Amino acid sequence: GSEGAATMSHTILLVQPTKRPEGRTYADYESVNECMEGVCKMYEEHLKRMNPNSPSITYDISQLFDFIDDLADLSCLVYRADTQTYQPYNKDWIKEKIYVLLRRQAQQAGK
Repeated sequence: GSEGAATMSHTILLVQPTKRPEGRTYADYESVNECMEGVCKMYEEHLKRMNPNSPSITYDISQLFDFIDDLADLSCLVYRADTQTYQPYNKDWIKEKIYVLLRRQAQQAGK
């Protein structure tokens, strides 16, 4: 039961390895971190196969981005209630959030 309150934004996650339309797909999330999550996953899943025992996986956060480059171009849409609009960012912006997404994901503070 119980029901408080909490508002979030609508982020969009897409992936573009090549130029062809067949391969690129978009997703939807609530938080920015989550959005990025879909990205990191890309690697994780790709790691799983490589690391079976890997219960939680583990690798260089930079080595993960080594796969983001291979792609054609990674982008993300951030919704700013400010003007209720979506700003098309670059992969770098994602390569940054993701990293930070792993920062908090760990501990950081834990409020």
